[PDB]
Amino acid sequence: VKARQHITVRLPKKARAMIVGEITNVFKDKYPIADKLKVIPEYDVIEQDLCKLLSPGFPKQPLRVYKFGSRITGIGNRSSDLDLFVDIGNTFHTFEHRASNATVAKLRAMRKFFCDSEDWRLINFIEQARVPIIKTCHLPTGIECDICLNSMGFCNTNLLKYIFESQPLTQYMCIYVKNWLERCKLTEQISTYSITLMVIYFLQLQALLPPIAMLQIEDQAVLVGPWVVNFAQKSFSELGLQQLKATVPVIKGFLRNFFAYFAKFDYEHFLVCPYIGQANVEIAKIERMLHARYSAYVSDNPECSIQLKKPMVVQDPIQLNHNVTKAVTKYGLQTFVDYCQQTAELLE
Repeated sequence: VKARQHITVRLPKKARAMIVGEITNVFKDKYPIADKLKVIPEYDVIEQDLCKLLSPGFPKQPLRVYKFGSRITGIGNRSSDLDLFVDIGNTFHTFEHRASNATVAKLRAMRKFFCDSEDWRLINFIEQARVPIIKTCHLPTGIECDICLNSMGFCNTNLLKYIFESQPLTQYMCIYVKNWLERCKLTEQISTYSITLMVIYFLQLQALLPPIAMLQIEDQAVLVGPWVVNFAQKSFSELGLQQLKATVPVIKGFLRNFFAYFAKFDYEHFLVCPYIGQANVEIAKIERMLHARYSAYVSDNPECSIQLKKPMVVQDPIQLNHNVTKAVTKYGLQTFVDYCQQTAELLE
């Protein structure tokens, strides 16, 4: 792409076949699967085996495991990983900008337990990452597990569940766009979670979802460091938000405008902002628009402000200092815009 920037990157054929093909597969086959995978017996086995394995290593330390990720929110497939947050020592409400020594120390002790155990196969141990994780395979079930010591993923999974349950069209669209991302081979640049926040933002602009900020009007906040992770589970009827019945004409119509919107989106001056949920949130004005806990945190820690000087800015609505698409390149962004344009055309 870097060469021949004047040429629209051709939509990969695998993606073209799916877009031009009936959109009914999501409505009829992939959705029932995603809904079933929110809960299955295998999840209980994994948690119980994880506790049995880790409780001896930290014997009098309190320990709780949390499920989260695509499987739990209802947009997963049978090959999806299972994300797990292991909380040792009631560290749920502690935010670490960078993984502390204790966090890396815990993860190394856990690395050893997985290697020694016959029920687990250690896959990847990553310690030089914003969120260090352990990747293992639970051999009894075959499910690959992503284990972290950070609660933020669990908190936004709870938010997504409320969004999907309140407005199922959101869930249908995320499944479609998740599959679109894989067939476009863009998963390394743009995560499933990033595209979920983009769908939520787009629906907010269609007055079908509330701004996350409007769900956090302090009456009392629950905090992970400086971040407000709880939200008011307001009925949509109270906010005048219509709950649409997801049908194939609906979904296709909103998907067309979704791809159209982000094909013409001005990524140089604006950011995807589900926190504010308003149109045309300027990169220049966003930091003034955040809540007081953010302003206090960056004032004390300026190096922890959101990374706005990147080609693509998608702000996490809870961890307000995190740009989920900070690693996207100019050519990764162009590729995504080109695919969006060609995808919008194929939906009429």
